[PDB]
Amino acid sequence: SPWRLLGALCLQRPPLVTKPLTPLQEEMADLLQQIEIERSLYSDHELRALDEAQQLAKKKSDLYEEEDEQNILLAQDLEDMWEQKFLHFKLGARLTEADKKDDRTSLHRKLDRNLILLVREKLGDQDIWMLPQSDWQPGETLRQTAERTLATLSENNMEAKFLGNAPCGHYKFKFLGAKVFFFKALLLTGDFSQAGKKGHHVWVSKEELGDYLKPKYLAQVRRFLLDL
Amino acid sequence: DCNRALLTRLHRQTYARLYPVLLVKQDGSTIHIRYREPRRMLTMPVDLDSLSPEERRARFRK
Amino acid sequence: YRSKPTHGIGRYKHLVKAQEPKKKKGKVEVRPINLGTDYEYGVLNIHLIAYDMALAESYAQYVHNLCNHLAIKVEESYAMPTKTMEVLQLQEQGSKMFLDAVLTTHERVVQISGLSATFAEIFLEIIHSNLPEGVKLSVREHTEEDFKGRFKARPELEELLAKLN
Amino acid sequence: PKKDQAAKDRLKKRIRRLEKASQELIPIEDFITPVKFLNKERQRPPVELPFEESERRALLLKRWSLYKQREHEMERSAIRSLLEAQEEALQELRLSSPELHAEATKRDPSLFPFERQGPDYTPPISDYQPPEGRYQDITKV
Amino acid sequence: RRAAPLGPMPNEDIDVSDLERLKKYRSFD
Repeated sequence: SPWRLLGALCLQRPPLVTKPLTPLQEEMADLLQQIEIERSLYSDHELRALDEAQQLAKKKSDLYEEEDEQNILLAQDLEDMWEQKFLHFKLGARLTEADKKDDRTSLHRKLDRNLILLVREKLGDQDIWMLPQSDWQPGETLRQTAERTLATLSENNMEAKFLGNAPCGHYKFKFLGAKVFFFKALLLTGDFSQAGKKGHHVWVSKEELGDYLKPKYLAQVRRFLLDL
Repeated sequence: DCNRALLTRLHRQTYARLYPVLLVKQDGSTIHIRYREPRRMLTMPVDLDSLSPEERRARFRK
Repeated sequence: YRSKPTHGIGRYKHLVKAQEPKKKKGKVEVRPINLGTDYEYGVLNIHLIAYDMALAESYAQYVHNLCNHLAIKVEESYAMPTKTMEVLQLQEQGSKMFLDAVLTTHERVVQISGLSATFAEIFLEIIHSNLPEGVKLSVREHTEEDFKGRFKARPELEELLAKLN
Repeated sequence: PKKDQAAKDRLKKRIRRLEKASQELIPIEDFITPVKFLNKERQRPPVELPFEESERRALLLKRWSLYKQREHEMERSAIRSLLEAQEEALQELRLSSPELHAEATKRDPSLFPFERQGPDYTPPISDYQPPEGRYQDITKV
Repeated sequence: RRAAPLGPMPNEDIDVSDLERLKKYRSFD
């Protein structure tokens, strides 16, 4: 019985921004902040603020110079200047996909979730939206084959961190049989050159992944893919 | 799943009051830090990452 | 009695092996058992570095509980000495440096005993998926430098070595 | 030369004596409370938690406990699914070829210096320029 | 002189080797 062997790579991009909080989690965080403030003893800023507030009231009846330079340097004017600087400084836009709503192929598509790469290939007998697979002679290792595939097929300088040498998933189909071994890899930094190429490469999350992948062999990738 | 171990407080008895300051490093990204002196924002500077030639170039540009 | 059939019914010292009445000596001798297939390597240090002490402690507790749940032999769960960096920002118009703030970074290290390749992959996936914000994660082998990092310097020993050389 | 040799011998003896000493760790400042916190405790006023706040806090605690239990259950189900997929893949590898199974059951040397950082609250801003500033360490020895 | 026990011993079920992987109870209750 002839056997065909293929590796395959599942590249996960780390989420850049933290996910938003459930309202239950927001309530819990507010409760934790309140109880932490209650159990706290005192802060230097608050102690100085209350001391200055009492000292001003005492001086309004006893005109005597207790502190000259440090009157508004604690809170008051200083707090207002802090707030002014915070308002003047502007942070980055966390929604870099809602403004676009067009490109599903951008590496900067989603920042809260993890994305995987899907490549479109139309073979002579099959038109498959296929995960990036490989081919190797029996003299090669699966992990080295995956490294060679990510170095060659991706056509870019990309740093992939492999989690473990052991395979992550195995899937077989018999016509003579064939086997595909999916290994998970993590993206560290990729400089994808020629982003306008005709090679349909799409960064895709779990839901759109289930939407795209039709066949049953590729429909079980979510079995070992983290749902997050 | 990044919000798993985020909702916690100081489990100690004696401690000063901390505030959720926004710290921005030399990358353009910000994080939340429990820190006294409730300044609304803190910035990480840099004057040692590069060598003498790049330091002189930066000084000339500034 | 020795001749009675019920001999050794009170035998209990074989059920517990914790009989080390030593002051503080540590073993620190588990070499990585790498046999090709059952790659049961040595002790591993998981370092969590964070400016937020509460967040660092929370994630250390979470990873320790996860290790306990996953039947992982946790050798230790300790804290490295804190590092307090001082921010000296250049004032406007240049030629000045003023104190901005102080940041105290804290490191919590979990020392685990043994692990396999597949379970290590799964554990790393879980850890990096559940990583909080602004926390640096490191996974290293327990070396002499890591063991001595907690200990303080030896100025007298260094001076004696310098005099010898 | 006799005096020099005696000095070297005494240096070696001092080396032995100092190596026979203890290797106590550095005290951790987090676990020890500084003296500056002893004066601010008496000035802290009580909070007088009311009945409605206590009841809503109890409700929130119960909801949080249930949510944490469900989150732990779903995470354990997910790791169980991942482990069963891993063991199925390993068994298929063992059935197919033993050499690849043996080559994969070992850990690569590249995983020893595993470094990793978590997410951030704000995505990085392109062409961001920190103005200036120098770092120094004030950590005590 | 040794004699054979007249039945199963109480603590002969648990394995002596590898005590660290065997779960213990930490409660006097």
